[PDB]
Amino acid sequence: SSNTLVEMTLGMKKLKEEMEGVVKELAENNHILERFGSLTM
Amino acid sequence: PSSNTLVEMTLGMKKLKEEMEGVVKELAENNHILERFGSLTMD
Amino acid sequence: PNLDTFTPEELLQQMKELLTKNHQLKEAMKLNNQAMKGRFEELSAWTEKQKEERQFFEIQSKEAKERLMALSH
Amino acid sequence: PNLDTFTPEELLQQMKELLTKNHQLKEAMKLNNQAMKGRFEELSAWTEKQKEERQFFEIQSKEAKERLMALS
Repeated sequence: SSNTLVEMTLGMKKLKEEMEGVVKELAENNHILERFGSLTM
Repeated sequence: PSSNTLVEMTLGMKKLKEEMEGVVKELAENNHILERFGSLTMD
Repeated sequence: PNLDTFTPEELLQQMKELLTKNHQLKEAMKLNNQAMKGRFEELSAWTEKQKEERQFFEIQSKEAKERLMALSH
Repeated sequence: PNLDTFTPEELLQQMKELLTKNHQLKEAMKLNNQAMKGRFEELSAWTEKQKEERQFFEIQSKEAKERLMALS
């Protein structure tokens, strides 16, 4: 099923990558939140 | 594309869509609080 | 077929993985937001304490100076 | 049943929307991270400023007190 499976495959790969980037930003965000707790010490 | 596959594909897609709706919800809450940080020093 | 195109079973597979991850992200974000709240309350309390403590020494200083003026003249 | 199943075309369309939504989500978190760093540096600076002003007042208070008792 070229152009359709091909397309779905492309789209599923972009989604995966993109969500990897979100996890990245959350990680950073959690790190900053950690330091915040250290501010109040 | 077969029936079984599309059904499971459709079920997954709807779930991802729904799960994402809740994720943006959380994002919105996060934003709300972030805005409030800006006012901690201000009196 | 093409190595670089998913078979239907591979498609379904990718979907299941994405479900897992997305679900993980949701719970992670929920935990992140609870953390935000907690930090907010912590900083709120802490800044307030900083203000009070300054206020105290500021007033103490003011009164000490008033007394210095009144009792020298 | 038949209505409640997506077509390949429709599935693809959801993929596009979902990607877009995830992209917006990622970018919005990038900005949040930047803003938080800002908030953090602002709060660090602020508290340092409060501390300084505090121990300034504390010094001024003690100096007003000993100088008062300095006479006579």
